[PDB]
Amino acid sequence: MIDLIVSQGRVADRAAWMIEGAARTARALEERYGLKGHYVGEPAPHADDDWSVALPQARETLVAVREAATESIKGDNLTVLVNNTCSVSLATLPVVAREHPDAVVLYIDGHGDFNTPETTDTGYLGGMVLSGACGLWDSGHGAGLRPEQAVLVGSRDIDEGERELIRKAGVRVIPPGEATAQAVLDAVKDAPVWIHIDWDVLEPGSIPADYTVPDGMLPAQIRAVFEAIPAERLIGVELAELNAPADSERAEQAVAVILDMVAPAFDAAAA
Ligand SMILES: [Mg+2]
Ligand SMILES: [Mn+2]
Ligand SMILES: [Mn+2]
Repeated sequence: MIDLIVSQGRVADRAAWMIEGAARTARALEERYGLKGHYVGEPAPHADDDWSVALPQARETLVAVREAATESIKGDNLTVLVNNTCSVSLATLPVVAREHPDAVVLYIDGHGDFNTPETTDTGYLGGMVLSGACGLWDSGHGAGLRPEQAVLVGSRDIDEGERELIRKAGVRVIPPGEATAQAVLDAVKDAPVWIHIDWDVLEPGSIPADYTVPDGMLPAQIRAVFEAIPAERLIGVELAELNAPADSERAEQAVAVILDMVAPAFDAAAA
């Protein structure tokens, strides 16, 4: 079975429509799979605040997501989190690492999200998520994910300083052109798997651009990963950072593509 948890509280959001994009994604999954999501948190406007301000503002939402994710992970369902921002995972990844200390996290993102308070150029909490879960800095929500068990998938054009933090910590990076389903399967070895996706991993627009080599990952590559992870080894999936307004045609088209990508894994868990 699938347990759907949806964040609707601000967690450092700097984009206007990621809370709405999460809501629309959750609605599409509810309709397709016959689920009702557990919605957590109260919306608030986006702002360009420092992580040191945004993080305590998000405490209530993050604690409530932690509690819901803990309950889902303790059972025997596929835990699906539809999150406004990657920063929600500061609460979920420590739970995953505690409950499944052998799990590999596939952190699928166009960015590394591996900055610390000392290295961030923008102050953005969302750029500090994977490093916080791995304990390079203290988010107040725990850590415990071993960097040797974290794999960045689809990341590219990483700042040279952040890239060396990643390398020093032992986090592997599989860029889009190397991120075939088999390359990802080979990186997880015999471990159970947690998948975290930031949609900025995807190549922008043009749908299939037949004569251009993409810089990002294509939807078919994401779908292939979901097809390749065995259902009995998939712990959970987080879907984050769809910036699409409510009631827009854009959100309708985006969620259709999302449903296509996740279907292999979600269909198997529903069955
Ligand atoms: Mg390789
Ligand atoms: Mn991200
Ligand atoms: Mn990103």
